[PDB]
Amino acid sequence: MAEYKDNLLGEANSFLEVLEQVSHLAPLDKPVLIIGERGTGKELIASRLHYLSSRWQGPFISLNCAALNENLLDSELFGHEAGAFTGAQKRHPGRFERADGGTLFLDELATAPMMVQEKLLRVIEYGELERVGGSQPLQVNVRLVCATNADLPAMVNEGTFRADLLDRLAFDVVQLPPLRERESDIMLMAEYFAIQMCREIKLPLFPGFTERARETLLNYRWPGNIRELKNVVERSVYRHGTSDYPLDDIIIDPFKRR
DNA sequence: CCAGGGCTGATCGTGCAAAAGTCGTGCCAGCCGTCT
Ligand SMILES: Nc1ncnc2c1ncn2[C@@H]1O[C@H](COP(=O)(O)OP(=O)(O)O)[C@@H](O)[C@H]1O
Repeated sequence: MAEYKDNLLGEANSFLEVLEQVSHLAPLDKPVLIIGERGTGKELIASRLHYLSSRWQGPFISLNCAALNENLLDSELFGHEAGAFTGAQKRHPGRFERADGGTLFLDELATAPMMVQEKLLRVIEYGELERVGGSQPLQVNVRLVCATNADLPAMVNEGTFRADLLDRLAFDVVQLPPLRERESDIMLMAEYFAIQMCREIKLPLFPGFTERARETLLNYRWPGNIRELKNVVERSVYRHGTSDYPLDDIIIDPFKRR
């Protein structure tokens, strides 16, 4: 029941809500999903579901479902008790076996390949996985949480991603709102970042913010968000490179040439 | 004076696979027994 807390940083009255919705499902062991756009602050949330569960005792391995080897998929996922180096006592590890009693994080689910998608399937609800070799398969108790920024329904129409896997996985999908829509925690997010930032670049103390600064930073549709705010602020700050006069200028894109 | 961290050394490991070798049986050439 212990709470990690970390950096909730939400003053949205909709991030509050976001925290509230996930909290109810934290105890739950059902498959879940997390959906975010290019700038959504979702990695913390996957941890905030498992951080808040009874099985908070469990290990929280989270694989990157996009980078696995096509060829080693069978081995990587399951693993083979015989290990290596002959009569060696060292046993093979495994993917799904190394997450019993703890939440498993799957990322880039939409991007995950057809071989991976078919391979998932059949292990999601059955609970039995058999390592290459042998005649015995052992049930694992593993909690599926999936984070994706891509739109699943469109993928289903295309046929690129199997429809059944998506349907079976996550009864409830958490909704994350874009930053242009928070619109409120920027005064707060922006300072927090900048405050960190001052010690990473080794300044003492923030100068302060011009009103204009805040006219620009409110006023913009912020394409691929949050992370975006950090970048707009972190650069702009190191840019300025001092602590006499307050911060006066922020650049949205360091592309434009001048 | 007692507990925590580092580091060295002590310990466990008789097989998998690649190429050379043998195996059995067939194909064909050359000698020899016998009838016409
Ligand atoms: N509520 C928050 N509190 C603190 N930091 C946040 C929050 N939301 C976003 N961030 C910052 O923005 C980044 C979000 O990246 P991430 O969630 O990994 O993107 P994605 O979910 O698209 O992979 C993090 O590195 C984090 O520092």
